[PDB]
Amino acid sequence: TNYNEGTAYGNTPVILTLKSTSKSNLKTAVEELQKLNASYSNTTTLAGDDRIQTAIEISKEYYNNDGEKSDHSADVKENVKNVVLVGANALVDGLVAAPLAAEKDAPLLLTSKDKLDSSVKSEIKRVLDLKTSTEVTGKTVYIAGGVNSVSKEVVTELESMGLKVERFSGDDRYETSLKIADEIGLDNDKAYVVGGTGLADAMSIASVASTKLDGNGVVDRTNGHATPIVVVDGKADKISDDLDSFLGSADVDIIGGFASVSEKMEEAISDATGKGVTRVKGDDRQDTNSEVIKTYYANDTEIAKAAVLDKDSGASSSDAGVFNFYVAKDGSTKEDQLVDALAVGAVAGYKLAPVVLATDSLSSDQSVAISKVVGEKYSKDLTQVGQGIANSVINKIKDLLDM
Amino acid sequence: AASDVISLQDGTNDKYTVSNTKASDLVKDILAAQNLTTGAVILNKDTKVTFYDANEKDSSTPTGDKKVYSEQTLTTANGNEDYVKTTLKNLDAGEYAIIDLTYNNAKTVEIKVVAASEKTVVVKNSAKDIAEKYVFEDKDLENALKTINASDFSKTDSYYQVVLYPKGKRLQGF
Repeated sequence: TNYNEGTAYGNTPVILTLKSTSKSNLKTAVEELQKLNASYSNTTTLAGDDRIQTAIEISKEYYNNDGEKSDHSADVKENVKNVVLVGANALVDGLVAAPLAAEKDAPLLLTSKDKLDSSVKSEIKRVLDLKTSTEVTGKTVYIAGGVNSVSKEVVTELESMGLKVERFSGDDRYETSLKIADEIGLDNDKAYVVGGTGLADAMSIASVASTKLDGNGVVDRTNGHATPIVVVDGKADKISDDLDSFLGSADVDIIGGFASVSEKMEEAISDATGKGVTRVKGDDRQDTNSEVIKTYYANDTEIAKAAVLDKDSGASSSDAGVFNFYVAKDGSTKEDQLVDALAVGAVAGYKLAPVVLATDSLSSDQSVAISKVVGEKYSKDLTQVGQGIANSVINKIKDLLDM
Repeated sequence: AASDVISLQDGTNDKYTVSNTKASDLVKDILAAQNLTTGAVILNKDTKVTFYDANEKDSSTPTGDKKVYSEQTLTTANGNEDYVKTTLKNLDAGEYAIIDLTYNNAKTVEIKVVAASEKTVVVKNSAKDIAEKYVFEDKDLENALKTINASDFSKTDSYYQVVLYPKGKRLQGF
């Protein structure tokens, strides 16, 4: 008759006694048990058999599922009225659509070129709460891309659902990005610039761009506004009149190295604006990714101050830190693998979370960057987006996150 | 033996859990300890056994769960040795009991009888199968580490040991 040493739970199935000769072996067993026990509330994986399904999984997770909470710990939107749609094989068209999805309070979904997928058509019906009993009114689908990315047939089918459709597209990467940016607007007097080949650079900054700031730069996910991203040629000397008239006199941060955006283009934007342009650069995808994290998610930034207030409302500015994290592929082997980070961007803006780009390995800059921005007191969260990220990477990020 | 119930108040701890599979001896020991005629410390003859069901709630009760069956004062005089023994042994999932002990020392101890088996794992990767099947509260696992990470922490019969109580079983297959 063992008189065990504590009060148990009404539904305790077993009274476990963990024993060992070595205090170390017992220490690690219970430590690993604590981590593996919390992994079910710490880690999430939003992935599917392909890009189209993965984006649906993100829409199912954060839009019209469980409702909105004041801690910003649940949904980005519960009463969804808009959807952003992108071509699954047209990443370059929808590259800067994440801040649009943010401003429109919309999930970002992916479709095939020629004909809308039944999977996606069902999702749109779900997230928008479309039923044959009520008139479909006030519901809009913004297509980011041209007719070669998302066909005309997709639109006519979307219209047979009673949905309003708005296309944003131009003759190339750069005109399309400008059309999307023009929808978002410069309510924060700022814009982020990336190069036509800096696909991994736009995916790193999407998080920051989709963060809704107020007039003083505080984080207001209720009455705030996101910041647009514009794509530029790079390796070029002038900006077009459209970009000039758009930018006006707004602050600009160029994300990426000089192979993505030349010094010539930097000075061109500087002259048209009449202001100094900031540059967050690196030598590779992961180096620019780390620099973005270190810069925009540092302790003294407003994102860090707001992110801790979501963990504990009575927390000081000295408690500032990053607590939610996303991880997706970097597209070194295949560049279209970046499309898994496009769908999450707006969500990372709401959740105040950076997106770490790594498939096979986590760089040393990324490791140091995460350790420098991660929070200290409260719990951490990591969501993996897509299939194919190495366990090396996940365990490394978990170690850095105290997980 | 009655020694086992008297030992419960020898330290500052006063919260324990016994498996319902030991209900016969448990009751034996409690009655034996309250029938002690000569020990320095004797259990009073006021041992109270309250029963609860965890799956239905009542915030007015001390545990927060709705009481079930009848509240018993277990003594040899009251002749309720067989009701309590058989009720404890035939507890169904989610039903439990709180046995409140008072001593001539004016000390109190609480024993909780849960419908749980006792299992001992000897260690690692061992934790994987434990966490796949069962769900724990972190504060419990933390406190476990807080005792393992103390200077006072000693070996039990050539073995370091900690006792963990899962909240329930985890959903598998997902």
